[PDB]
Amino acid sequence: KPLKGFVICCTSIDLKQRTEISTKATKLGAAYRSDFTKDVTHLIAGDFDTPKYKFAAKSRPDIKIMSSEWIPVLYESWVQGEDLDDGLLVDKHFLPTLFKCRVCLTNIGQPERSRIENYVLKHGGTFCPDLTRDVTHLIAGTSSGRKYEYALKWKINVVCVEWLWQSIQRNAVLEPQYFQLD
Amino acid sequence: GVMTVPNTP
Repeated sequence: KPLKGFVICCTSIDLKQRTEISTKATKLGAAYRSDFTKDVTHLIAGDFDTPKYKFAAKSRPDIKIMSSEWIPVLYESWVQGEDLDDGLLVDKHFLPTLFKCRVCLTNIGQPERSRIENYVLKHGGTFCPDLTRDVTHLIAGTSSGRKYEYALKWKINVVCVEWLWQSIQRNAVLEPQYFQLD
Repeated sequence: GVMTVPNTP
C-alpha cells in the first residue's frame, strides 16, 4: 500500500471526481475524510476560495495542498505496474501556489509592475493588465483611482503587495483581509 | 457600465 499513512480530504472537487479520487486513494492504501479532520495529511483542492482551503492555509501549514490530478496519475502508474518513486509523485502535483488567481495591479510603477507579472506567472496564476469582473485580487499601491473604485463595485479583493510575497512564500493563497490597505 | 478598466497608460 503505497499511500499507507496518507489521509486525504477534498475541497472544490466535483462529486464524480471526488468518488474517483476517494476510491483510488483508498485502494492505494490511504484513508479518506469527508470532513477536514485533525489527521488529514493532504488536501486535494480545486479552488482556493473554500472554508477547507482557508483552514489549511491559516491553521495547518503542515498539510500538503494537491491538485486533482495527483491521485488519478499515481493510481494509473501503480496499476500499470510501474515502480513508484518514494515521493509518490507528490512533488509533481502540488497545487500551484496562485492557482485560479487572476491578479490585477494599480498605482504601482515600473519595473515593479513587470516584476509582479513575472512572479504571478511563475507561481501559477493569471496576470491581468486590465481589471475585469473575473479578477480575484487587485494589488493596489493606494486606495484610489479607477481600477480601485471598480474593484469595490465588483466585490474584488483589494490587497497590498505583501499578499503576493507571503502567498508565494507559503505556497498557498493567503486570505485578503490580512493584507488590507490602511 | 464598462467591460474592463484598461491598464493605466
